[PDB]
Amino acid sequence: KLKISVSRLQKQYDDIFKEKIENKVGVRPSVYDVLKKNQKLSVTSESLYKVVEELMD
Amino acid sequence: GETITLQVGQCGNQVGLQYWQQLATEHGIQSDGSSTPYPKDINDLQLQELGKYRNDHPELFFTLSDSNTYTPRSILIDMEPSVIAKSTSALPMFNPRNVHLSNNWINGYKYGTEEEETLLNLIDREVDKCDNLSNFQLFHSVAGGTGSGVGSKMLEVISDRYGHKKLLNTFSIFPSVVVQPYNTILTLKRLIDYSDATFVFHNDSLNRIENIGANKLIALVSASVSNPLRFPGYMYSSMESIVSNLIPTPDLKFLTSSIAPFSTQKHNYLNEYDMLLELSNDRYKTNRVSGDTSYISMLNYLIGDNLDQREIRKGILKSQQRISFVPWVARSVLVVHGKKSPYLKNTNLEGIQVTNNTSMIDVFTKILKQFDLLIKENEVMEMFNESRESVKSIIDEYKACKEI
Amino acid sequence: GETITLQVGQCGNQVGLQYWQQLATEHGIQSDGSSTPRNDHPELFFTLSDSNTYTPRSILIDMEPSVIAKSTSALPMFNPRNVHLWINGYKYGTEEEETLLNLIDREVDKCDNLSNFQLFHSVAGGTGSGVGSKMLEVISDRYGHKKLLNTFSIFPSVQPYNTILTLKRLIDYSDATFVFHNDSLNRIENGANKLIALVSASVSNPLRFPGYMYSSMESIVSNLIPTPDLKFLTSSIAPFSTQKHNYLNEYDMLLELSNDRYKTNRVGDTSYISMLNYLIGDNLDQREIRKGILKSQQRISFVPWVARSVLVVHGKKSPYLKNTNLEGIQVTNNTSMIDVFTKILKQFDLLIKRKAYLNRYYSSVEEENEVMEMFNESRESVKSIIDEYKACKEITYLDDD
Amino acid sequence: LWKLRQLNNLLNWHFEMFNELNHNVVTKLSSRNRRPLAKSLSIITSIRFHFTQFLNELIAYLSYDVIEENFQQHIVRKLFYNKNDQDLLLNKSFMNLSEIDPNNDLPKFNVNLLTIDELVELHGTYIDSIINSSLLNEKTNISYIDQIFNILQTIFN
Repeated sequence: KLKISVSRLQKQYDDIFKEKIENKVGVRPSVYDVLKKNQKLSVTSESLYKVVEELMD
Repeated sequence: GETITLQVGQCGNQVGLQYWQQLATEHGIQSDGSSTPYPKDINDLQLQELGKYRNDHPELFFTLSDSNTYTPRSILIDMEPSVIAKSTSALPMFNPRNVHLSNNWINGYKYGTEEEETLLNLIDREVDKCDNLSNFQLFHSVAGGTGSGVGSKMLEVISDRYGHKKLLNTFSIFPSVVVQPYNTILTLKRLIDYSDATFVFHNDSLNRIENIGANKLIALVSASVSNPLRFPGYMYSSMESIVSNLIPTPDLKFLTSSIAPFSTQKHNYLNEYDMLLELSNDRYKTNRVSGDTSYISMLNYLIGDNLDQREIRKGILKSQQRISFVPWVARSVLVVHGKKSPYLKNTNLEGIQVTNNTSMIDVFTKILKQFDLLIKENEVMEMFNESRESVKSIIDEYKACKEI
Repeated sequence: GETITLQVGQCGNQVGLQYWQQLATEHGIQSDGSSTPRNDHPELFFTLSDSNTYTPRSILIDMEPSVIAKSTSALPMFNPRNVHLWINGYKYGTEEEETLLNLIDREVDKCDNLSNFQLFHSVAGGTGSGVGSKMLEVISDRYGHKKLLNTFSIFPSVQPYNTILTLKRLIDYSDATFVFHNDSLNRIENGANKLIALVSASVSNPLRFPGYMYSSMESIVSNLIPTPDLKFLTSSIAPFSTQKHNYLNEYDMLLELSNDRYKTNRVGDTSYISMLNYLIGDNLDQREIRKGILKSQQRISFVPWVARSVLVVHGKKSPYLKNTNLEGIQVTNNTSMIDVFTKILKQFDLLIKRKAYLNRYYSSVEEENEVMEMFNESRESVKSIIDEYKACKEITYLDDD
Repeated sequence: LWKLRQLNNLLNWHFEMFNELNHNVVTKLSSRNRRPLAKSLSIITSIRFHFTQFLNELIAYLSYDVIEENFQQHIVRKLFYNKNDQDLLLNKSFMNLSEIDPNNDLPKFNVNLLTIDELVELHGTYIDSIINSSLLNEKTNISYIDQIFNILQTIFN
């Protein structure tokens, strides 16, 4: 977890998922277009095996 | 600044005619000198419901008369009038006043010496029309007769009449007969002495590219070198700035050019990233280059509308590793984001690469070996010896370039 | 990742033409490379220009221009720049090594992230088989082993010498080699390239039409090649589709896909080393597939040391194919390879004891010694693979006794 | 930017003057001391070439990754391309809404309708992005700008 830069994963994920091509004014955006840019992938301190134990490096 | 073009010899005239027709097509100047109204800019977006104004610099090469007629800054020097007649008929815009009409190199050199005053008057007349002159461009063949001697004498005359205060390029064409090696070495001696930056073009390699005429490729490369000057951008926009970026020392002045052929075929390059990688290929260079080559300087030209910056950045990063740089030169690859002429309907990209590599060792070695084989008043033999020693003076220098 | 297709020889070119026609039909790409009105990913097999044109990644290699001319004229969207024109053929391939190496490096540079090399060629192709055998060597040498190779080699129905010489390099350098026999293909039909094209097109279906799983060729192949020695695959195709009396359920597809008559190579009793079944339909009933998987596991004879797992991929049908009924492809790794390899070795020995046509290859004393040592090495390698496939069958395979 | 281009052009003048001096003096000098002077001149010109390459790379980066990207991202893409938002997502035509107002006489203008404060904020953000870029920010406990200026002083010397 700590031996790698966290901020790099965000960028390397956005190049894959939330890439974009813009559309002219008045052209309706797709709902997928709106929700693509909302998503954020981040590293959290709560590991899977620890977070799932609550709701039972 | 302003650029004056000089064409010497039959090959030089043949190349220059297409070079000037290319420039006239890009700038929308018709063959009669009449100008075309400038189309509206493409990236200058405007609100929408749902004549002399320009943003290029054509006058850097053409003299704009008071009657809105353009005229090239060219000087045609040769002896056979058939090629000049064909060139003038194809392009009536050429000024008749600028034409000068008259095998052994010595005979041509002596003819240039005897009639030097008239040619010098013509050069001065052309310069007087130029304010803040920048450089001279020469189109001539190293071997072939009239071009060699006349171009060499004009080289010396221009170099010493203006005190070398303006740089002087040279779009020399190398030959692909008993007299040819002598002419090649004799002209190359003055190329070493006077020229500031030489674009070496080899006819055999030009034929190799073509079969995949030969003068059209030279015209395209020459007319694409000066793209930043005629369509100014952030960088360069000056002929001295482009040359200074590829010539580390006065001796290492010989440049070579690579050309991307597929500017029109419908299987053209997908994007800028692909073309950046394809330009480094050795099969499309205009000079035969082996695998032991090393590059002293890099310069890539890109010509298109709204180039993708991501592709260019990634292409530069990938191409930097592939290229074998000389040990004492920092790894540096530069890309010129040229602007396509709005008059051209073709939307495909074009890209020309200009390089200063160490492949000149083999080319001048071949020339030297042929000269040595052929050698086997007395003044001329002394000049031959001097040319041999001058050529060796850069043979060994390009070899030493390998070493820190 | 992207894939590069290599077509060698006349048979390879014809099969490749059928394959690319099938692929373009599936992705709606027109003959000129223009799109037709995305969730699918043709980029893995086609290069997309910024003028909206799709061109295949394949490279055409042939000794004569007639086949290449037919292939290019039939499909105008081929890039002409990629067109290039036994021992004699292999020595000829040595001469053209530089041009071919640069030609392949162009395609590798053009793609973003290369995954694998596909090769369409015929083992019994004579000179073209020689140039393809050299192609495998040069590719494996230059690109190392990080990128794997898949060869859809067509087996034969003087030929024994050629088959042995090609099979030596096929064993040495290929990473996953399909086996197709013209005998079983024409038996199934009771033209033939349309079966090979269909199988090859379906094998990569999970890549071009992504789903929940099997998104990469590594996952597809690794399930079938436990050991690099056992690299030959047997493919089975269900022919009864698009008729009125089609298979009524995917469960019957799973049960009847295992019939020995549908296999694309001559088979008696066989032991399966690995399995993977393709089911390709708009909608698939899960419970039928569960029942079919259970029955298939209880019916099929696996080798003792294999995990004994049957994998069923839920392929998605192309939108450009209108509401067609279910179809399916089965790819297996059997021990039946010993029979065909033994047949080839028997023919080779029969024709090697008799110096029938070796004069066309033995030119001098040094040539005699060269061909003898080459033939001996090829024969020994084939025997080695036969012995390995035979030792896989027994139960003491993992024992050091 | 004016300082950077001033140095870029000064190097060109340096190149021209030294190249002309090479033809006018060094090549015509006595052969005894020509070699040491030729070597020194070549060293000087190679140093100039290194400096020119560095300056050109810096200018290329700024021009085609800071100014051009920011312009295309903050001005062109704000004005002409759709500023897609969560309220533009809703397709109100699920309501009948047969009527249209105020009238068909009111144009649709190919550009986002921006308020006065919106125009001020748009141009302010466009300028701020360039001036406060990663390289040009004030953030060895020294900023990138100071190091660049130190190199520029080296070239001046």
